[PDB]
Formats: sequence, structure tokens, C-alpha cells
Amino acid sequence: LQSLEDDTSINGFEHIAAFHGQPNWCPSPDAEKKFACCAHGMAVFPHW
Amino acid sequence: KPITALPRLVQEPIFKDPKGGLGQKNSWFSGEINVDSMDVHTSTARAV
Repeated sequence: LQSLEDDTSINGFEHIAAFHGQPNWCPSPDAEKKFACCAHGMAVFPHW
Repeated sequence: KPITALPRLVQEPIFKDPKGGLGQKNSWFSGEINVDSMDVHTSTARAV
């Protein structure tokens, strides 16, 4: 964990943690409005 | 094996950050001798 969190690049723990929040690439990578892909209340939540 | 040039690990003098940004020293390019008793505080060389 120490090594992963000290890492900062695309392999870093920070990026994978930020998947679930900001910055936002959701729904599409390119959109005028962006949200988080933490599918809550959907039917795909356990899968995600 | 019939060689042509040095291995890629010892080519770049200042390794790039994989994500991008501040560069970092490449030890595999060269090191530095910093002895004070013999007062040699200079990097080494690769006179290929």
C-alpha cells in the first residue's frame, strides 16, 4: 500500500481511488456535463 | 548476439517521468564519485 499510494502516475493508487469521484469521465469521456460512474440504485451496482 | 549499440536501459541520461513532468537522474546512464580525501566530486563517463 505504501508503494502504491506513493506512486502518482496512471499506476498510482490515487488514480484508481479517484475513479470513484472527481475528476469525472462519466458518462462519456467527452460531455458538456460530467458526473461520477458510481452507479447507485442501478441494476449494475454489484457488477461495478 | 551480434550487438549494434548499448542496451536501452543505459541510454537516456535523465529519465523521463512516465506520466510526464519533472525529469529524474538516470543512474544507469552514469554515476558520480564524491570522495573528499582524494577530492574527486565529479560524475563518471561512458567513452563508447
